[PDB]
Amino acid sequence: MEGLAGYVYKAASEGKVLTLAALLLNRSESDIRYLLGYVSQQGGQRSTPLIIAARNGHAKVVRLLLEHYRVQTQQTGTVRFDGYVIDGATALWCAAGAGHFEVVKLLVSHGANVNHTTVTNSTPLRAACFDGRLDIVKYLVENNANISIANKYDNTCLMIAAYKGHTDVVRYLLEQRADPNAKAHCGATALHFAAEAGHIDIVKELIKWRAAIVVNGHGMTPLKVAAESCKADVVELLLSHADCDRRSRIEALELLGASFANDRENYDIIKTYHYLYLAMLERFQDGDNILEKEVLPPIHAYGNRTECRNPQELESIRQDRDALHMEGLIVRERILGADNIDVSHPIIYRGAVYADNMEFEQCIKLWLHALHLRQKGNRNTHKDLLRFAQVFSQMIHLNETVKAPDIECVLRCSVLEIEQSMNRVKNISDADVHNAMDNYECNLYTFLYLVCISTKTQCSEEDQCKINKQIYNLIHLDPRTREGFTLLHLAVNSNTPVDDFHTNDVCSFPNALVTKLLLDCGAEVNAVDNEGNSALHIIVQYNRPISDFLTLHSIIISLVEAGAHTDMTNKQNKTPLDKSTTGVSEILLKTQMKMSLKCLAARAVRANDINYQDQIPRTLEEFVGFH
Amino acid sequence: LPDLKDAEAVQKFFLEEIQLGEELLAQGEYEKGVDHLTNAIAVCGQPQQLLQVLQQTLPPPVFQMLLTKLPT
Amino acid sequence: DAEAVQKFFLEEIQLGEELLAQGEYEKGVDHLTNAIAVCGQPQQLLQVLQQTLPPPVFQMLLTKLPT
Amino acid sequence: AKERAGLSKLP
Repeated sequence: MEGLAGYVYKAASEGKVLTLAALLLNRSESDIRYLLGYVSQQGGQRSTPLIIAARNGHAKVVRLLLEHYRVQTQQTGTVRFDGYVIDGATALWCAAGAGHFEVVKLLVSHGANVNHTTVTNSTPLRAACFDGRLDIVKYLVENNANISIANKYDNTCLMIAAYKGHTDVVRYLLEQRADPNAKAHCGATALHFAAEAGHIDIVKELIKWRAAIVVNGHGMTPLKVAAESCKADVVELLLSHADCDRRSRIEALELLGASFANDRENYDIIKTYHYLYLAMLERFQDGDNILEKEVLPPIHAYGNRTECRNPQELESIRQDRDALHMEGLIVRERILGADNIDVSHPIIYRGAVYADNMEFEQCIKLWLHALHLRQKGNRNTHKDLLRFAQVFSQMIHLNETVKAPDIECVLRCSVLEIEQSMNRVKNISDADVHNAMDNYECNLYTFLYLVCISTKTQCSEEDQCKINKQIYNLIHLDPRTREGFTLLHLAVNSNTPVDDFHTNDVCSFPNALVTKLLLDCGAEVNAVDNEGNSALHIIVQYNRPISDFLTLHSIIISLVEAGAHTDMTNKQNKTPLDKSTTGVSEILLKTQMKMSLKCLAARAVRANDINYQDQIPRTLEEFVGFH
Repeated sequence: LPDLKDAEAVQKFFLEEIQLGEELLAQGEYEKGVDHLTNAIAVCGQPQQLLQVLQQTLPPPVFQMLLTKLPT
Repeated sequence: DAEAVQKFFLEEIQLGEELLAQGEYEKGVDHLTNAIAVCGQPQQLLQVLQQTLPPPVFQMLLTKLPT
Repeated sequence: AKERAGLSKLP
């Protein structure tokens, strides 16, 4: 039965008809429907022979499945295989997303569901808009499914089509008088979503069709977004639309120059200077009734520049590339504000350019400001912490001295980000917990990298004190990995991943100095993992004992000097002396083992099942439970 | 033809006989495809129900061409 | 392996076209993504790929071409 | 590789 279901599912997936026709031959409708009801997961995605036939494109197979066989359009399947694989798929939806117009019109004439909503309540109409197939949309509109079925983010089919370049589909959809003011809660008014890829004729049509320009959820006009994304022609159209509002025009030109200053894809510095020249000229055009820049303080990251409130001083910085980049970033910060999402990335790119040009102090300042601005908005900043790890490791490799205040500030930012990361992990139970856990583990890894950088550097008394304060704050918070590792456990192992860039130059694990600093900082030395092992258990299991033996001779002498019961005997009844797997490690442990209490005097009475359940003191309960 | 077996070639060897025709349907030698198809229908256990099935699996020139060779 | 790839590239050239012909447009391109950019003449394959594949299929392979 | 090249698209 199940094998026959796989056979008919593969036959429908392939496209043959007589194969599953003979497989269903001489059978009643019960097992025939069961074979057609094979909704089981294939490739990790739920799929059905009718669904996979609609996903195939063979109108013949589905025309047999609806006419000569009894299958229903109410079914579960994929709607978008790349990155979405969302369930609750109608066969008509699968055909519309795949783009087979013949299958779409055949299912419509059959009477398939045209107003179906999935868990993300997405219509086949917006799938047809996503595919850009005009005739499918025309057939669906003529059959009058809907026009205003939006996603859970209130994402209209019009906005989905405007995000792509399907100008014909957009113009046909607005020909049905679907309003462009379908304001999503994210902030898209169908022209924000047009103004990323620069679909010039889509914006042309929307402006022709009374798009009714309005701010987004971030407080940015679509003209501002178009200037932010370095798309000049849509900036031209949005400027030539409705009210000019000269202040908005000037800030739009300034934003266009700013974004052209520090964007990786579009980097035309002369274009930046000329656009800022237009901005300054229209600023100082009329003479009197002049507009003026507000006096924002000189932000310490971008040097200490104070913008250009005069065309003359803008002319002065014509050839200065560094000054032009800084001016662009400063005016970008002024206009876009500090809370907006798109201000962080150009600062990171300029910092990357300076870092690859070995101007390490300036890029540290720029990236530190970027991290501050990202944590003010409370975003996903694990990549930026990793970037600090990379640049600090390269700084150590090129033996340039590392500023202790900067590493202190990035350390406290990392600590706060780990705090809110585990808060999000607790809050997000199982909806999106996997990547949150992965990023939390990567955050711990970056924390170890930064601690290693701090150890490799020379700092003053108060800076070392601040580093110790931050590290002690994290330890008292006690982060724990997915594998149950405590932070010290992560410091003592040998399989901790190290990033492919310059971290491999200096972030060698296990490290003696990192473990010593954590242990002196007040780390829980007797901490246990989910597997039951401890720090001594992991460190004796090192596969490279004499490669860096001195480091071992530190870490082993460190743990014995601070707690770390040498005969802990992990949950699978293995003392770390037994888990030594190396003569050097067991010799060092034997030189550091001590004649002791009912640990060696209780190994026998725990190997033999002696009842300790309230027959021994409460702390001695855990004492036996270890030993 | 597999001597009109009671239950062995009615479903096992029967499937390949269309499959040879279905390939030759995809090849383009429909006359060779009809030959492998018309032996399957003869050895099919219940081929009279497949008259409506087989009348639309074909290009329009083969709609009557297989029908003429169907008794063969 | 790379010399065997020159014959293994021909395998997706044979096998992957049915995957597009059957209807697995994404999987056929995904099957052909492992194939392309190992042959000696990617441009000679590209000038016919503009018209061997359906026009929606080829541009989707263009997205998968540098991947 | 370069840190600028490794800056990710983030678009």
